[PDB]
Amino acid sequence: AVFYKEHKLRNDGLVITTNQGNIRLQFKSEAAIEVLYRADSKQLPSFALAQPESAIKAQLTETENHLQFSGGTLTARIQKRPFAISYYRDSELLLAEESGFQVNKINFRFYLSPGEKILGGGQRILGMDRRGQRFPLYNRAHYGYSDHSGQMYFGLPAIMSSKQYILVFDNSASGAMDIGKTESDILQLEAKSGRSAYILVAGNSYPSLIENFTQVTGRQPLPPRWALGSFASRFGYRSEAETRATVQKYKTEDFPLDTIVLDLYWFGKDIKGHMGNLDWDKENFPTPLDMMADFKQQGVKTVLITEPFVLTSSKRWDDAVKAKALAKDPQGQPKAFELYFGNGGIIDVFSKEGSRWFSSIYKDLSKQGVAGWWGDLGEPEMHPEDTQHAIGDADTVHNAYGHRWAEMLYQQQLDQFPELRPFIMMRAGFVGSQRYGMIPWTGDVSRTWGGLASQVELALQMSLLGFGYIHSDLGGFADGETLDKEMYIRWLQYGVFQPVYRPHGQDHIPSEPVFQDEETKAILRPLVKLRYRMLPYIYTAAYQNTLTGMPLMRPLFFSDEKNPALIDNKTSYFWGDSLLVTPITQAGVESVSIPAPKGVWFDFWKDTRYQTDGAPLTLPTDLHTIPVLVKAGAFMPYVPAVSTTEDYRSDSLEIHYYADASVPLAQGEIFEDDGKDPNSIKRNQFDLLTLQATHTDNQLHFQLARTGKGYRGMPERRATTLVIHNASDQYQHLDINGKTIAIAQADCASTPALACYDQERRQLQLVFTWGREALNLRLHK
Ligand SMILES: OC[C@H]1C[C@@H]2N[C@@H]2[C@@H](O)[C@@H]1O
Ligand SMILES: O=C([O-])C(=O)[O-]
Repeated sequence: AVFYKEHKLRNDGLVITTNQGNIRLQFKSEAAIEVLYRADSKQLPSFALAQPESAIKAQLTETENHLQFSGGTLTARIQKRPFAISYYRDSELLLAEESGFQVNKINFRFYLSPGEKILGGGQRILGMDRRGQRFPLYNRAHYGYSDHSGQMYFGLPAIMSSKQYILVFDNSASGAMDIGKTESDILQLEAKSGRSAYILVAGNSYPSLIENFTQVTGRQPLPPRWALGSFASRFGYRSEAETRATVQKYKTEDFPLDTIVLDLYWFGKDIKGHMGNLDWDKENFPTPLDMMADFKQQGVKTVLITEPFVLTSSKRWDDAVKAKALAKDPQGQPKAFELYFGNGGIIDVFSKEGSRWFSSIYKDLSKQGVAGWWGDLGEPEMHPEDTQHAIGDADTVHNAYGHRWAEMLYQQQLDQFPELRPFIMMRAGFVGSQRYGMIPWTGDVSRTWGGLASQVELALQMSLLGFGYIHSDLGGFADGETLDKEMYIRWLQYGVFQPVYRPHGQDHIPSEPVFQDEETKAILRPLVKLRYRMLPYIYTAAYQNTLTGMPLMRPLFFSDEKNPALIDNKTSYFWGDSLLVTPITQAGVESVSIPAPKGVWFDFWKDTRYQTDGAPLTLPTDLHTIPVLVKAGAFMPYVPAVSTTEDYRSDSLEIHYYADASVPLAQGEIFEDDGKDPNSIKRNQFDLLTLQATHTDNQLHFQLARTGKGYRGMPERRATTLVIHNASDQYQHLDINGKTIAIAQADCASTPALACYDQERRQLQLVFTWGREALNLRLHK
């Protein structure tokens, strides 16, 4: 039995007194509110909020039975007796407390509306709509998963509803979520301990909702462009020779390569007993400074794996103990416990001493030539209950360990290299870990079709709640005795159209594309080159992710917000605005049914035009591609393929525009900068190319422009080939900035024509110079 007693308005926050205690309500933006119960007491700080201290002017009004605390779009309605808070966008009911905060265990209970669909929980393989499911909030490995999981590496204490709110349980501790499983109409959140707070964020659309959420939880800083390149990875290169031979293999096989990744053999010859050395094993890596320098000469970066644990058998045990860097038992000694790798402790990233000790190690190695960082096992993979961290016990801090690990490493990399963008790849974090540049992958996936088939679900679930760069170990990671060639190819094809191109697997079967048979390479080589040719498209989606939270992969359901049933789809997704991709996730599939949104669509590979008023499209399949449709009105930008993003140039642009009269107005954007400067967006050191198409019955008009202050090495003038797909055969006239130019109707591929119509392909090609001044191209019948 809970009831209202008193309220004060302090700072700009609303403090309520019930018979149970104090509740602090602070709007963190016009559409987002932090609700802290037990506000009187001392508890862990927020982990989810980018600006935990902030609060903004809200309106407070009072009636007999209710309080009303309102920002821009979001209103908290506080019923007095019984005490229950509910949330409104306009006068639309988002979410109502049931019992709300219970208190002894932390417990929160809310009503679910009938028909409400609930995405969330981070990594699970349960179906996109998680309503009717119950699962723990306890990051934990799921080695060799395939087609089912209620508990994996990276849970999120958050949901997204079909009513277009996000709800965050801002709690770091061992806990659970029950999404109307136990009780049909109840969402319950629970933890053993930790902060008793939740955050509600509203939006008018899924994009707005995501913009609002990243506003208050954190925006991912634009990664270095090289993170969009080809990674060489396995578990693991055993030697400097083997690592050099793999970089060579990429060069001799003519596959693009930006980064080679070194797994745990860089610090010792065995899987067990060396973890915590954090230093080169010189018997097998005798000249690593030279190695890394030699790779940099070929435009190739080195990334090293690190882990939370220091083994008692490692060379750094005594020193970490001496420095007070490890977590302790309640008795005050270094806590040691038996991992797979052996007996060892865990570095306490929540302490001053642990942070400084660990940071200093990353500094030294980074100075030696390491460009980027991989942090494995941050669940933490093993985390005994009575381990003590500076700010709480293992069970209290568990779900925020990797988060703070990232924060630590990020801050360190920014301080060491303020003119570079950190690369931090990790397996486990918390809500908001994207603000530390976290790039997550979906752990030790099995080498099965089921492993592949689950990757879209996982990617979208993570993407929707802040992690644009979620990806998988391409080809699969765990077990297997012999390569499943077809599955491998399918996985590396999907790879091209997902955030991070990183094949990686246990080294009894080759993970890297350069080690595959002739047929496999002949299929993947042009697709990996394609990934580089598409860097303008991807890098611009990345820019929009830094700007607004918009994920690179978007779910089908974005296409129609009034059709909740689309939420179930996890087999087709949008890569950027323009490409609807359907990965093939079983052997020998001969055709697919694609649930294309109403409109006009083109086969990306074959240029076939399709119109649909709702009905799905059947496309055939081949082994050389996977089905990808382009939306009418798309501008697809390309540059020439390079071996490494270090050699990237946009001097030459090739842009393909998919025309259809069904789209009378279309826009595209290309975001160019130096690909490395972390301040480029803030300081406007960029070149933002825009393209606007206007398509009427008798005319097709393109307006081209550039904004921003540019950057060092930016081309003043780009040679631009614009290819118009599905172009009318009736255009008599082109003018470029008012100057008339004849359109040739033959030999388009075989003269240096400025404008040429290919009648057999229905493509009109325009070649021109795109300088800093605005440009209009007008086609007319
Ligand atoms: O470091 C060895 C191995 C085990 C952990 N699953 C991660 C994986 O990426 C890594 O390759
Ligand atoms: O306008 C068009 O595209 C046509 O008529 O071909």
